[PDB]
Amino acid sequence: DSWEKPPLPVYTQFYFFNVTNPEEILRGETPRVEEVGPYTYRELRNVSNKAYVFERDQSVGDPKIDLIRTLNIPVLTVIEWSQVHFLREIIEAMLKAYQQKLFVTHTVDELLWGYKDEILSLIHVFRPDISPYFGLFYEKNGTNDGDYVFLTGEDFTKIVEWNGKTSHPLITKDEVLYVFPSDFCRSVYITFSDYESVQGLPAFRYKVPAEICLGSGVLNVSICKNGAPIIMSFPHFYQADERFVSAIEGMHPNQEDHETFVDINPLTGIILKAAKRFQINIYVKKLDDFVETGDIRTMVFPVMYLNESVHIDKETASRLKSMI
Amino acid sequence: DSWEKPPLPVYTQFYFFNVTNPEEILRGETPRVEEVGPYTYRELRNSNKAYVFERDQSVGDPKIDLIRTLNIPVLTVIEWSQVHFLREIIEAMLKAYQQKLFVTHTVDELLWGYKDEILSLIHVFRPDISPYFGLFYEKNGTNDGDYVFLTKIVEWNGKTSPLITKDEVLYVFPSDFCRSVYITFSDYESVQGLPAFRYKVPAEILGSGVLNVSICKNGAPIIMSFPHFYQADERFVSAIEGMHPNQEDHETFVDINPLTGIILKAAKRFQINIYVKKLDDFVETGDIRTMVFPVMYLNESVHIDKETASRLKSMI
Ligand SMILES: *[C@@H]1O[C@H](CO)[C@@H](O[C@@H]2O[C@H](CO)[C@@H](O[C@@H]3O[C@H](CO[C@H]4O[C@H](CO[C@H]5O[C@H](CO)[C@@H](O)[C@H](O)[C@@H]5O[C@@H]5O[C@H](COP(=O)(O)O)[C@@H](O)[C@H](O)[C@@H]5O)[C@@H](O)[C@H](O)[C@@H]4O)[C@@H](O)[C@H](O[C@H]4O[C@H](CO)[C@@H](O)[C@H](O)[C@@H]4O)[C@@H]3O)[C@H](O)[C@H]2NC(C)=O)[C@H](O)[C@H]1NC(C)=O
Ligand SMILES: *[C@@H]1O[C@H](CO)[C@@H](O[C@@H]2O[C@H](CO)[C@@H](O[C@@H]3O[C@H](CO[C@H]4O[C@H](CO)[C@@H](O)[C@H](O)[C@@H]4O)[C@@H](O)[C@H](O[C@H]4O[C@H](CO)[C@@H](O)[C@H](O)[C@@H]4O)[C@@H]3O)[C@H](O)[C@H]2NC(C)=O)[C@H](O)[C@H]1NC(C)=O
Ligand SMILES: *[C@@H]1O[C@H](CO)[C@@H](O[C@@H]2O[C@H](CO)[C@@H](O[C@@H]3O[C@H](CO[C@H]4O[C@H](CO)[C@@H](O)[C@H](O)[C@@H]4O)[C@@H](O)[C@H](O[C@H]4O[C@H](CO)[C@@H](O)[C@H](O)[C@@H]4O)[C@@H]3O)[C@H](O)[C@H]2NC(C)=O)[C@H](O)[C@H]1NC(C)=O
Ligand SMILES: *[C@@H]1O[C@H](CO)[C@@H](O[C@@H]2O[C@H](CO)[C@@H](O[C@@H]3O[C@H](CO[C@H]4O[C@H](CO)[C@@H](O)[C@H](O)[C@@H]4O)[C@@H](O)[C@H](O[C@H]4O[C@H](CO)[C@@H](O)[C@H](O)[C@@H]4O)[C@@H]3O)[C@H](O)[C@H]2NC(C)=O)[C@H](O)[C@H]1NC(C)=O
Ligand SMILES: CCCCCCCC/C=C\CCCCCCCC(=O)OC[C@H](COP(=O)(O)OCC[N+](C)(C)C)OC(=O)CCCCCCC/C=C\CCCCCCCC
Ligand SMILES: CCCCCCCC/C=C\CCCCCCCC(=O)OC[C@H](COP(=O)(O)OCC[N+](C)(C)C)OC(=O)CCCCCCC/C=C\CCCCCCCC
Ligand SMILES: *[C@@H]1O[C@H](CO)[C@@H](O[C@@H]2O[C@H](CO)[C@@H](O[C@@H]3O[C@H](CO)[C@@H](O)[C@H](O[C@H]4O[C@H](CO)[C@@H](O)[C@H](O)[C@@H]4O)[C@@H]3O)[C@H](O)[C@H]2NC(C)=O)[C@H](O)[C@H]1NC(C)=O
Ligand SMILES: *[C@@H]1O[C@H](CO)[C@@H](O[C@@H]2O[C@H](CO)[C@@H](O[C@@H]3O[C@H](CO)[C@@H](O)[C@H](O[C@H]4O[C@H](CO)[C@@H](O)[C@H](O)[C@@H]4O)[C@@H]3O)[C@H](O)[C@H]2NC(C)=O)[C@H](O)[C@H]1NC(C)=O
Ligand SMILES: *[C@@H]1O[C@H](CO)[C@@H](O[C@@H]2O[C@H](CO)[C@@H](O)[C@H](O)[C@H]2NC(C)=O)[C@H](O)[C@H]1NC(C)=O
Ligand SMILES: *[C@@H]1O[C@H](CO)[C@@H](O[C@@H]2O[C@H](CO)[C@@H](O)[C@H](O)[C@H]2NC(C)=O)[C@H](O)[C@H]1NC(C)=O
Ligand SMILES: CC(C)CCC[C@@H](C)[C@H]1CC[C@H]2[C@@H]3CC=C4C[C@@H](O)CC[C@]4(C)[C@H]3CC[C@]12C
Ligand SMILES: CC(C)CCC[C@@H](C)[C@H]1CC[C@H]2[C@@H]3CC=C4C[C@@H](O)CC[C@]4(C)[C@H]3CC[C@]12C
Repeated sequence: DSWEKPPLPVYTQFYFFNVTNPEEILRGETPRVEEVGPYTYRELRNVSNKAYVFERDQSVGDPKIDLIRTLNIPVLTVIEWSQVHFLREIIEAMLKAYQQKLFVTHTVDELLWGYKDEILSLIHVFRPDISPYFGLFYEKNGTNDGDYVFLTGEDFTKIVEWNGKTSHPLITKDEVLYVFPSDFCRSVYITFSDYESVQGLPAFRYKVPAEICLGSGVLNVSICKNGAPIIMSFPHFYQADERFVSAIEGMHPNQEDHETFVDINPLTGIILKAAKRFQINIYVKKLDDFVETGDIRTMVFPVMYLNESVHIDKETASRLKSMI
Repeated sequence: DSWEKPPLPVYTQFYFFNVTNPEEILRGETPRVEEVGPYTYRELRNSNKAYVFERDQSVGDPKIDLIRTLNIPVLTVIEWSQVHFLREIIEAMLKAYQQKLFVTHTVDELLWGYKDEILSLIHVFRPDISPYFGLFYEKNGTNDGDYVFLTKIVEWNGKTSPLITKDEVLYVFPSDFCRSVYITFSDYESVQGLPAFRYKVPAEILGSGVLNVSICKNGAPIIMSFPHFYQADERFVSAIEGMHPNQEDHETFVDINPLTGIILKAAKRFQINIYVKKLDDFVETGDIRTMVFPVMYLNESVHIDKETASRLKSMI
């Protein structure tokens, strides 16, 4: 019966890359992908937990019907496990007993929130700690998720958002912002881009700088993701080596749609407007046994990208300025 | 009100290596250890194990007796820092809260659990990470137990009431199913009158005779060995003063009745070690030598009694 509406409306939109030529990929050709999206989810805040409410009117189609053909992330994870000698004996045996495919078709809702994987369910009979369920956002609905932004510079360390924060120092263009995810695995630092105004209020625009085998502009986030072969990128390999783009037909990056930014009011430390824009990729290579990978090229294969956005409205901006 | 006595009495005895020269180790000298034990625990069952302490069959009280050995939680988190898992947080709190590489705790604290300062801190950020550490933490009362295969099954956590030949090999799984070990026929034995086959871990299984198990242990730097580096490279022994291996006390064996497949008598004898090396980013380590440092070894033993043996022979 709980879950309230946040002070500023936050929305996460998912965009999936549908694999149009799977048999052609296995025979060594360049992948051809087709971007399907958005699948708009409105955030809700009740500690502080968030819930995702689907908005069909603001989405491309129904995620409970719409199918996406992409890579089988569970088998590549359990293969990676096999290699580092974690459950090799079992994993090998069931991958031999139950032939799995590299390319798999599922509903958007199945990829996003969860599906029961054949091989994982088998592993679970032995290891009850290993979930049979897989999803890019599995069990993330209703949990105390939320990034952490910190201020730096010289000595100065101001916290702007600890899971979530709204309504002192001289914040300057010289200060850097350190951002951690819910899980604190790795950090990303965003530096001052320029001075902006947001619904009249002054703001400093922060952007991920150019300063951040394999190739530039991608982040191997494998340790944070239970050994799953996951690479991080900006949507469409924006700000990443040209090689990454040319590798996958369907990628067309541009700054206006694929950049990450966050406009913060200095005085208050309030985020007035922002866009969390990142892409999940899978590092795919040709492999000796179990799959069925064929003569696949070694590449950073895109699965899906998202946009987590917020924008202060005309009213709440003039109500915030009224509280001064 | 539950927990019954197993059909054959099983006992786990713990033996700890007490570090006599910690400051000397940090300055680069050879470690000097002193073996403290046994701490005898009688196993209880009702598929789930339960360890009951036997003071009368032990060296001292584990709730009083202290052991000075390595801070496994700091060594683990340092290893996480390196593989770039929570580098930023781990580094920051190791800087804010100066930790020692050598730490003193009660036997019961090392065995069943203690709250670690750094893990408690990490738990504030990562609720999925336990603040509690113990070599056997949360293992009391759980459905633990090995699996022994021939393709007939002798075990499956535990088994009693299979025609084995000297040619057959036995495959063993540890329940966590991480890795396997195979035991081959050593010789012919008699156990309480019953014929048996003595099965031993062969010579066929960093340096030889040690097993790296970091993946099975949440990235914690853990090496497995036989007690006192028995059947392992001499270099391993010479590295640590205090190690004196011998077959009679440190070998692992298992006497199986050829007809029924029943284990009549056996010794599960293994040692937990930590791979410790000197690191420049962690002042904690000093100028420590790169070595496979022993923490503790155990003996999980079973032996059929005069009565149950003559009751088993009666069923023939
Ligand atoms: C028991 O078993 C365990 C577990 O099974 C064994 O664990 C091993 O523990 C070590 C701990 O030090 C760990 O190594 C560390 O991790 C990285 C791997 O280093 C090795 O591999 C390097 C090859 O990768 C590089 O290759 C190209 C250059 O030739 C190029 O593509 C890259 O530079 C690439 O480096 C990468 O860097 C990224 C970080 O960037 P992003 O995430 O994209 O932002 C890493 O994520 C990625 O993993 C990769 O390494 C090779 O060059 C190197 O020489 C090693 O052979 C290194 O980053 C670490 O580097 C550090 O090495 C020194 C010593 O540790 C440090 O003092 C120094 O500061 C430096 O930073 C480091 O080597 C193993 O990965 C880990 N293995 C597993 C399976 O987890 C353990 O060894 C066993 N113990 C015993 C007792 O035997
Ligand atoms: C992402 O890319 C993937 C891969 O191309 C797309 O997935 C395909 O999506 C279509 C629907 O758009 C799926 O097609 C459906 O197949 C069903 C199963 O086939 C049966 O029927 C044939 C005979 O016709 C038998 O030979 C076969 O064995 C099965 O018994 C059909 O039931 C569906 O039929 C209906 O089609 C349309 C609606 O799509 C109706 O108008 C018709 O009247 C008819 O009732 C349908 O053809 C197909 O299965 C998917 N492929 C895979 C690999 O699963 C994604 O849709 C695409 N997503 C986006 C949004 O681009
Ligand atoms: C969350 O993040 C995503 C960013 O990835 C946003 O979605 C994008 O939204 C922008 C607008 O907010 C869209 O941009 C506009 O696209 C129009 C059509 O583009 C399609 O068609 C062209 C061919 O005609 C293709 O080349 C292209 O690939 C698209 O498929 C354009 O007509 C628009 O042009 C107008 O604006 C520009 C501004 O730079 C002017 O210069 C022009 O003159 C013109 O007036 C514009 O480019 C974008 O297409 C959306 N992408 C996706 C994938 O959905 C979300 O909106 C963002 N934020 C929120 C809150 O939702
Ligand atoms: C679980 O596993 C451990 C093995 O680590 C067992 O504990 C050992 O038990 C054996 C006996 O079962 C002990 O061996 C005996 O030790 C006596 C004293 O040894 C100490 O002192 C000598 C010097 O006097 C040192 O060299 C040595 O390192 C010890 O510190 C000896 O007097 C015994 O000798 C007798 O038996 C041998 C058998 O080979 C005969 O040849 C001799 O003639 C003589 O009669 C014997 O060696 C051993 O010390 C114990 N070790 C520890 C660390 O406790 C558990 O018993 C085992 N099983 C069960 C079910 O618990
Ligand atoms: C060799 C070592 C092996 C170790 C094995 C140990 C046991 C493993 C058990 C199960 C896993 C099996 C399947 C493998 C899963 C692979 C990981 C995965 O799935 O990778 C996909 C996504 C990608 O991440 P991303 O791009 O979204 O994030 C970006 C975040 N950055 C910044 C860190 C990059 O990972 C996600 O999203 C995560 C989705 C799952 C989240 C679960 C936790 C939910 C939150 C709180 C706890 C409560 C849950 C329990 C139930 C409570 C109610 C009863
Ligand atoms: C880079 C990747 C990082 C991933 C991080 C993921 C989250 C990690 C979370 C917490 C761990 C933090 C502390 C680090 C612990 C290091 C591991 C450890 O501690 O290493 C010590 C001992 C050594 O093992 P060993 O020599 O004895 O075995 C020999 C077995 N071989 C044959 C496989 C070699 O490890 C043991 O013993 C294990 C002791 C703990 C056992 C807990 C499970 C108990 C059983 C069943 C589940 C029920 C528990 C929950 C409560 C239920 C009631 C409410
Ligand atoms: C992204 O980061 C991940 C994790 O940080 C990183 O993972 C590395 O993957 C390889 C997978 O093969 C691991 O290397 C193996 O380690 C085991 C255990 O020690 C060995 O048995 C393996 O040996 C075989 O395979 C080798 C393949 O090169 C052969 O050379 C060898 O002869 C054997 O046949 C192998 O050495 C490696 O340990 C992990 N690292 C970690 C930290 O887990 C991955 O490389 C990064 N991905 C990208 C896209 O850069
Ligand atoms: C393993 O090695 C460690 C490290 O050497 C060793 O720990 C030490 O144990 C002694 C006790 O044996 C501890 O000393 C005690 O310290 C407290 C606190 O100050 C005092 O109250 C005690 O005083 C009594 O000391 C004698 C008895 O020990 C009495 O005769 C006397 O009258 C005093 O009342 C006592 O000094 C010491 O704290 C630890 N060291 C560390 C680092 O904690 C451990 O006991 C060894 N274990 C075995 C079984 O070998
Ligand atoms: C995420 O969790 C929220 C909260 O549980 C879900 O939203 C509610 O779901 C119930 C299901 O009975 C329905 O009444 C409504 O659809 C939602 N209620 C409100 C008040 O919004 C949400 O659907 C979950 N998201 C996903 C993807 O499963
Ligand atoms: C392991 O668990 C068992 C079972 O809970 C413990 O043994 C019992 O503990 C209760 C505690 O109130 C006492 O009645 C007795 O000491 C035990 N009862 C029986 C019937 O044996 C055991 O102590 C635990 N071991 C450790 C090391 O904590
Ligand atoms: C892995 C790399 C390439 C991605 C970089 C992380 C970027 C996209 C993150 C780090 C911190 C993030 C911000 C942190 C806080 C919030 C408040 C929330 O209510 C909406 C999203 C918003 C406004 C985020 C927008 C995007 C942001 C700036
Ligand atoms: C890590 C390596 C070096 C250790 C090798 C594993 C050895 C020690 C294992 C494999 C199978 C095991 C046996 C399997 C079954 C039982 C029955 C149980 O009621 C007591 C322990 C006992 C009798 C085990 C003793 C030790 C044993 C022989």
